[PDB]
Amino acid sequence: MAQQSPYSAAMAEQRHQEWLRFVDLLKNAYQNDLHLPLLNLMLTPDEREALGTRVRIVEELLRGEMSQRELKNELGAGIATITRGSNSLKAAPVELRQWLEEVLLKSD
Amino acid sequence: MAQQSPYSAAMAEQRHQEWLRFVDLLKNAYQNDLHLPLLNLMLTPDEREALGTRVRIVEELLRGEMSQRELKNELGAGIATITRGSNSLKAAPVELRQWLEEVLLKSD
Repeated sequence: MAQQSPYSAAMAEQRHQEWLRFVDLLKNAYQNDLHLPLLNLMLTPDEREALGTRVRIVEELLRGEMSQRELKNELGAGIATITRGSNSLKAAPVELRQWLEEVLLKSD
Repeated sequence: MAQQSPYSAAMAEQRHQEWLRFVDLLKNAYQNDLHLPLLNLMLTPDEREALGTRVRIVEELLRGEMSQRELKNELGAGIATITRGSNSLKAAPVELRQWLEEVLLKSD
């Protein structure tokens, strides 16, 4: 049945539980100082450079102190990436925004 | 100056420190239970799904019983994918591989 039906929450669960098994692994690896070896096994040079830049796209989207030129040129975030990062900020919790504001902009 | 030249080890260091920010950020996110929503910001649902699935690719190479056609029908993974898997495992440190051969092989 479920593979014929137009949506299956059993497979949404099966995928979430594939994902949480990854998140537990990484939550322990930090609790054993194995997190950077793990992360280099799990994320590619390009993925890693993209997550480091993502910290900077989101920092700035909380600082609110860049133009469109400056994000296109200095961080490589065009209209599209900004739209999807701005959407994802909106989709987040307030306790997420509030705490990223307490870590990223408290360093200035 | 380094821009002009064939290799920059300064852009390498900048990108490494830009990357190690992400990895201190997410160390402190587990300690607040903000890792779920932080990971949902930093990662598209097809990345989160690749991370989910990448754990089984690392489990099923470390257990060594699945064939190349079994990994292609059940995990999606090509020759390319398993090759890049097996180059990543050979280059992992032994204390990571011994700890993976616990964490993914101690549950069954």
